[PDB]
Amino acid sequence: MQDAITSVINTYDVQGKYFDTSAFDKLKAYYATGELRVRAAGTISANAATIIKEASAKLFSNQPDLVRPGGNAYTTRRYAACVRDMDYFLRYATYAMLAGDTSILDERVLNGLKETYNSLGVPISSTVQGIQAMKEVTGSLVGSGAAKEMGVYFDYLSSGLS
Amino acid sequence: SAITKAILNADAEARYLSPGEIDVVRGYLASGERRVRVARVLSDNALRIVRGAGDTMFQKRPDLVAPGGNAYGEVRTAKCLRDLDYFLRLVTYGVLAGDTSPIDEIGLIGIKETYSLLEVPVPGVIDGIKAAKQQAAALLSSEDAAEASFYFDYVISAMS
Amino acid sequence: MQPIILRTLSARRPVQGRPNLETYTSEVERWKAIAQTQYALELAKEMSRPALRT
Ligand SMILES: CCC1=C(C)/C(=C/C2=NC(=C\c3[nH]c(/C=C4\NC(=O)[C@H](C)[C@H]4CC)c(C)c3CCC(=O)O)/C(CCC(=O)O)=C2C)NC1=O
Ligand SMILES: CCC1=C(C)/C(=C/C2=NC(=C\c3[nH]c(/C=C4\NC(=O)[C@H](C)[C@H]4CC)c(C)c3CCC(=O)O)/C(CCC(=O)O)=C2C)NC1=O
Repeated sequence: MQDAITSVINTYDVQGKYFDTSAFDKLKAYYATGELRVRAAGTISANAATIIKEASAKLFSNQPDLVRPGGNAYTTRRYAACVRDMDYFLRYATYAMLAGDTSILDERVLNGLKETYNSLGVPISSTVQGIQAMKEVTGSLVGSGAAKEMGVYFDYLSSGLS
Repeated sequence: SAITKAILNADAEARYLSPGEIDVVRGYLASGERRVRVARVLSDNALRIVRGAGDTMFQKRPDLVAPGGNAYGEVRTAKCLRDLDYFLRLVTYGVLAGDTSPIDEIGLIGIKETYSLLEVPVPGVIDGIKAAKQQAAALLSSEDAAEASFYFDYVISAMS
Repeated sequence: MQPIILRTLSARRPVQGRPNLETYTSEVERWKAIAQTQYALELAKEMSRPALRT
């Protein structure tokens, strides 16, 4: 995967150039945001279970037919698969927020996920709604600046599945 | 410990410590003074932290010590407060080592099935641990409180 | 009590309502477009890099 630093290194290495002023500006920007990212990642890891509980509660309240008979999240096994999926989405969004880069979502999450969901009969719009619910809860817990940071990766996941 | 993790990573690849790993070890050895300060403050104040956390836990959840509660009676309340003291000691160990390896080895691995077979309410334990976190933050400075709260929150999240 | 003291003087502002801001909104949208161009240029620079040279 790539972080902001590795993205800059990749650009300058493929171009064959040493770091210029603009590269140093980009690296300063990532270093400046590093403290905020570490704080937000710690807050999320401290609160991951609660975020999943609130997000799945809001998703299954908005769409009660998911966890009733006939719904894709009706059985203990399919409910468990659902909340596990939400947990992985949260963890990888937290990773991508630390890295300052959405590449890990491309390498570890999105590729082939739409097909798997279509093949299993998982509702994809409902999954996007669950990801949005996690976004709302996480933004509540992390604060305004960290919320604006995490929203980028949540929306990346949402648009990738949409 | 942090040094243990760096060395295990270097040994997994059959190589010497890398500049990043040497930097990690140097950062831990620099933070040692602050770590010893936080651990000392939590160690000398264990009695009051556990007493206050137990008081506020039992006030938040009186049914735990009510008849038919998991901690009803003198022996079971004693074991409950002993568990809270255990977790405070583990938080001090984690603060000293710089990772959660002592916490995981001594107290966390196997706690979930232990409390499941004992039918101990994990939310009650988490209430006591959060209470201990606030008691500790009261005795610590803001940065010391944050450092302690890292390992407190690790314990809570492992319970939950 | 016989000094003339004035209590309820009318205000400077007129009684009318708020004038509409459509022209101001248009100019603000122009500023937004200008600001979006300067970030879209960087991301476009990213789009035109080769495919598999990481
Ligand atoms: C067939 C497999 C299957 C099961 C079993 C199942 C149960 C289930 N119970 C739920 C809520 C609940 N379930 C309970 C039941 C508990 N409360 C008390 O503590 C009792 C000890 C205990 C019942 C004997 C309660 C109180 C709620 C409401 C919780 C809430 O409001 O969020 C929910 C969340 C959404 C909903 O209301 O339907 C599910 C999915 N779903 C399934 O697909
Ligand atoms: C140093 C690592 C370590 C830990 C962490 C540990 C926890 C632990 N607590 C136990 C009992 C217990 N633990 C509790 C604590 C509960 N009471 C309330 O409900 C609260 C929710 C909660 C505490 C906040 C209680 C009441 C018992 C007695 C339960 C019984 O015997 O039925 C037991 C079973 C053996 C015994 O009776 O001593 C273990 C293993 N033991 C260890 O060696």
